[PDB]
Amino acid sequence: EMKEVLKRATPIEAQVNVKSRNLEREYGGQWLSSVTRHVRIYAAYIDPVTCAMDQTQMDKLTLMIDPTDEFLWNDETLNKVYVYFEELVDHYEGAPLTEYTLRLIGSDIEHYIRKMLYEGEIKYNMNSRVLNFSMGKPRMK
Amino acid sequence: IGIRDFIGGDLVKFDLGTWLSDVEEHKAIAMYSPHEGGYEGRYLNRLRYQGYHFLDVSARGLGDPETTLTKVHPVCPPHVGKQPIARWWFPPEVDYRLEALPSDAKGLVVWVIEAKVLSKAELQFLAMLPSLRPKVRVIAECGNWRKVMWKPLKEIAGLVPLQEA
Amino acid sequence: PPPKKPPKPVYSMKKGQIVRVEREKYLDSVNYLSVGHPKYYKGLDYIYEDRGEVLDLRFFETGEYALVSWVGIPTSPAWLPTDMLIKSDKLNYER
Amino acid sequence: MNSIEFPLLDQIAQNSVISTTSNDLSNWSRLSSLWPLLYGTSCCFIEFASLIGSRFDFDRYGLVPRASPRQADLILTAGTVTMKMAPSLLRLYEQMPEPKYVIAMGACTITGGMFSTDSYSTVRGVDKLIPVDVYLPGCPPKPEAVIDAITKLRKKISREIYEDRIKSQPKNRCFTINHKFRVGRSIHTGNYDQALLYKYKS
Amino acid sequence: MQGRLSAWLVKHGLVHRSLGFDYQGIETLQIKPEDWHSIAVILYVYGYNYLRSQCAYDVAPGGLLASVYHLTRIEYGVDQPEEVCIKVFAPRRNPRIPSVFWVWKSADFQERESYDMFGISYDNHPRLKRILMPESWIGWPLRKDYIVPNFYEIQDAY
Amino acid sequence: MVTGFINYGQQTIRAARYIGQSFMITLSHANRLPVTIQYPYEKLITSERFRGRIHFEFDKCIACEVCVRACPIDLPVVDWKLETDIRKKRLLNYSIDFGICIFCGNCVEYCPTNCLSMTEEYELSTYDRHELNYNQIALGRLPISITDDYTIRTILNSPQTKE
Amino acid sequence: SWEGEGENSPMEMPKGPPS
Amino acid sequence: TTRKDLMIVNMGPHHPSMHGVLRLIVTLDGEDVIDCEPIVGYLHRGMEKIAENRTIIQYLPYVTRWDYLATMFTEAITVNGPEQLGNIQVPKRASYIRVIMLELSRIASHLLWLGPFMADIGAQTPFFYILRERELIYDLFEAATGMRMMHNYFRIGGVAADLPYGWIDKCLDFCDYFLIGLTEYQKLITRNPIFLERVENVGIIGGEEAINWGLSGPMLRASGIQWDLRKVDHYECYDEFDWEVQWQKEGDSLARYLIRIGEMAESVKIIQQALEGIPGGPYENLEIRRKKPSPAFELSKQELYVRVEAPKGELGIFLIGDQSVFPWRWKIRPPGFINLQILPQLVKKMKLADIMTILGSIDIIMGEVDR
Ligand code: SF4
Ligand code: SF4
Ligand code: SF4
Repeated sequence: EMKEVLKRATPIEAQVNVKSRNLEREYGGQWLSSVTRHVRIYAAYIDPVTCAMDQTQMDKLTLMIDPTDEFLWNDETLNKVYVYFEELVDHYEGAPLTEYTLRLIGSDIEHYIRKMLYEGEIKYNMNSRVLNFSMGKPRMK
Repeated sequence: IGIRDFIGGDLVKFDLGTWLSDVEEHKAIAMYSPHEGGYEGRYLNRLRYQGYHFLDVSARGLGDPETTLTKVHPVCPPHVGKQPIARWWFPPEVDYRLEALPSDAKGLVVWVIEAKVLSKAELQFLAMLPSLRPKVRVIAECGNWRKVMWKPLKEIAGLVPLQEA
Repeated sequence: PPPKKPPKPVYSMKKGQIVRVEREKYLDSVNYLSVGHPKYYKGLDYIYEDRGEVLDLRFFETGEYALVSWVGIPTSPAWLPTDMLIKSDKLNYER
Repeated sequence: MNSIEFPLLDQIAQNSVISTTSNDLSNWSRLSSLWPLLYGTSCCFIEFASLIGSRFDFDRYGLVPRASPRQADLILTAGTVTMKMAPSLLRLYEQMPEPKYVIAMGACTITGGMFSTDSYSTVRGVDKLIPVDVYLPGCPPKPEAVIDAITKLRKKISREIYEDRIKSQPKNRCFTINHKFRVGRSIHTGNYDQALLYKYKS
Repeated sequence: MQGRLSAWLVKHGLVHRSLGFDYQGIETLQIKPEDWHSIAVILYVYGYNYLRSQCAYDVAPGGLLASVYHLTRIEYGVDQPEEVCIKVFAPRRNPRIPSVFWVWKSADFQERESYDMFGISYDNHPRLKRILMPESWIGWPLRKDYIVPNFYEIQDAY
Repeated sequence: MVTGFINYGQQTIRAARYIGQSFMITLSHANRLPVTIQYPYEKLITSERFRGRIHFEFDKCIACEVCVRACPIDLPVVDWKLETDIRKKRLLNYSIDFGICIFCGNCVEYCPTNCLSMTEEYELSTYDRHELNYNQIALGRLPISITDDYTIRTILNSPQTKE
Repeated sequence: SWEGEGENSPMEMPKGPPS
Repeated sequence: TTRKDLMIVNMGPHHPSMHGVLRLIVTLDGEDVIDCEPIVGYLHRGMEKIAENRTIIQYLPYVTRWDYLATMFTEAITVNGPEQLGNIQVPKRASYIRVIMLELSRIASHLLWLGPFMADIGAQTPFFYILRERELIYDLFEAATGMRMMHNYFRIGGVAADLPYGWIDKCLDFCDYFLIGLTEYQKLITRNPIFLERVENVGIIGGEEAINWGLSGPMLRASGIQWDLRKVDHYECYDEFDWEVQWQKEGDSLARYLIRIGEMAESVKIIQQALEGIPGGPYENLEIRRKKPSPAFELSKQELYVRVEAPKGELGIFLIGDQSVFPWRWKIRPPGFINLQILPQLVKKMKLADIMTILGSIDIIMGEVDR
């Protein structure tokens, strides 16, 4: 019973009038990000309302799960993925901001997403643009 | 032959009412289209306008459509030598999509692409599928032609004598 | 002539044995320098998940080694020392 | 059980002349001018080049290759996508304007192909990175098979309605936290072979 | 049998060790890492114009890392050129081998590959960084005891 | 001083001549017939040893699994069980996934019973990846020859040279 | 095992102009 | 002028002039290249690691994926490493077939170099013009081997199968047509004023620098060096045919273009001479040809280095066996990977539009640069 998933991942305080900025000359040329069909981890501040990404804010990690919707997401499932992301970020304390660390974090996050899909937490999103089942076809147990 | 052949094969024709009447009367329809494709969407689009939801089935890898579509079927995922052989069981595709459709949908339309590779009996079953499942319409591309023409699939499969058009 | 007297110098395990790697012994081993990860990285968890399978065994000048490849992982197998591996009982893996 | 589910939606629209024929003509226009990205990575691109050439013509379907993503409708992924290239591939796909279509050509683009077993850097299929409309099997697929895959893509394109547009825009959900990682500048700064003769340091 | 280059080196008093010949009879010599930077210049002085290939390989897992150099001569009027293989062995714990980029420029990329795949650090190489693998990668993939850290996009296409 | 202008004249007429030569060489191709094969209205007849989709004979398979070992990726899946009455290997399932297949030809070459063959069936594109997992029924289907399709013009690459 | 050969060879430049 | 004036542009993996996925970090001072940094490895599939844990009959399909234009050269080096290790002889007919296929692949590789080179210069029609005849080469290969590319035709101790009936006359007719096509190419391109003024004085390389940098093939031969590994190592049957090593004295890109055209002509002469004097007898070695479990080729326990004259230079294999089916070490010496490292030296103090000409002068394909 009880509330469950009571961690309730707290995001950083939302900024206003954030404008899109490219990476500087010394920090540019690198990915400082891990992008993949279901997960985008950016060392940047991305706001969803105006679609503005400030990449000079390297002290923030913005996580976007399922941009091209292949799964149907409730708020509880989003909170579960977000608390797992927070725990993974706190677990990797002291690691560099290189692409390798963020790719590892995205890999564990997608393994968690596949585990949630196979456990029944989330289902494939019909009425999607494509129906290819990148995590596996519907199968019986 | 010419004259009529070289005259407009335009896609503004009023064949669409006849097409919908045929797809409602004859549940299973064999369709013939231009080789370069893209002139089928005018006819499938109105079916999707009536609430029908499409299930795209490739007939090349269909694999005995009776147990592939109307039964739970065993499939082995491809190991590359790193895993032991696993036998997975998949739900019946058309019935899974039927029971998972929203209640407001008119039904399911099975778009069988490249149905020329199927044998005679497979086409017989594909034509007789809507009899077993009432809310299923069958559309199968059985070839290519200069202009879009459709026939009952039972006539092509051999259940009905092929009346001259 | 044989290397010692039998055709093979006799090994600790048999080919196809399901093995599981020590965490601590692998971490202080020389071979971990090939990966170079810090201690808190979570890329090598499946190593300890009792998935490995021995394909071959050989006596190199640095000791006895087994070429292990983990079931379900489509990557190249690795040569690991026999002291840091345990022969296990079951596969303990489902796809 | 990895099940599937249909979300809740409203009734479509229904129209007599204007909207339906406008949608059909838009679909037909996007049929005949599927400009490829000219995205080439590996050996399969050679066969892609064989589809630009004279024996099999790209121009009959339209399909003029455009270098910039902003001018490209279709990305025809030819070649293995390594770990070093996959973020670049996803950017290039994202920078393409909607509506956009993806064809995974080659066995290395569908599931990794020969590198599905022992390669430590090959992405096993771009369906893990980009939504693929048509899968094209074959190591160097014959250019006629590429044209057949493009024909099937046209078959699916002509079936589109206006509702599919709201299936295409991203939902754009975000979540921002501090990371307390170590920030480091780029290793590849562009300094190369400049004042090299003074870099001996005996 | 003593090779031509080995006889020349023992005539000039240069320390080395002859490991034999390959299947084609090309001499194979072993050079200590501390003397390799001095011996490479003398090798060019002998007349080895062409650094045909630079390679690195694993002698044994958990063992020594060997760096291989193939050398030959490009000259007018020579019928059969003289080719030599030379191997320098470094420990796995901290492999350090001097760079021959200041003798033959052809090593410029190749030694970087030897750094990218096996982790052999070359001292006087001015631009020693990963060339084939991503620049932020941790680990040397071609070592016999390397283990891939379970990336999602490397796993099976489900 | 005049010789400089003269040399400028002769090194300008040469460029005009060579530009006209490029124009003539390119425009002489307008009098030549096109080489384009108009797919899909015209199809090129494949060679006698073209490596396409696999055809599998279920009755001739003995589940010896040498086709798996000869494969570069161990792709073919041979699910079999032992028939204890006769102690012979009974085949249950045979599956080749063509999303991973490279059509190298090792299986059809090293099969001892010769039940695996290469057909001319290219153009196996599908909308769904998992539809490329052909089982023993899909592999057993006879390929559709382009010579049997009479709505297209089958193109032969070279003269038959069988005289 | 063995030993590193040509450890100055104990003669090397025996008489004549040294190399 | 050190910073905030120097534009660092990433002419990277997605660029029409970048053959494949080569990346150049180019620093420009008003269309003048101060320097450039080559980033490669966007196609690194780890093929040296896949070379182990694979038998030769399993690794042979993987071989054609480096240098996918000249596939027969990679297949030849892969099948002649272990057959030299095991002392396997090759029959004369198989050797002649190998020579013919290698020369045809050299012709095709030089063609599909000329195409992208002139495209990068600015002419798009020569791409279609080379493809008109590379399709004929593909037709010959598919008639003989069974596929256009990735032939899987070369085998240890011979070839996969004998030439089909009616192949010699078809190849001779192809040679007769291709000589005319090459004359048309030289008429259209070679003296063009725009082509010359784009090519005549770019990328001057000294012979000493070419030797020191490890260059091979048309790169090294275009600096006054007559170094061909077909005549130095006496490969196959190249000592029996009359042919000339194409080399030029000047170092510019025009010398490389002329060298590749002359190499195509000499290759055509080699096919003509080989088909005129084709021998009989077997093609597969009957000694090695022998439901039962089938082992692969067990490599002997010794090191070996084998070289071949690829159209891009010298392609090498360093093979260390382990008395087992899987080789212990399989190092690939790629000609393009070593020819590419001279590019920052050449493009330094040059212009932005000259980078395309320099990179098209070098026969670089990214599938062979990384492995
Ligand atoms: S199918 Fe894959 S391995 Fe084969 S050429 Fe294409 S990209 Fe390379
Ligand atoms: S080699 Fe032939 S007979 Fe043996 S298992 Fe494979 S398909 Fe069956
Ligand atoms: S054709 Fe080659 S890759 Fe395909 S299943 Fe047969 S052996 Fe495997």
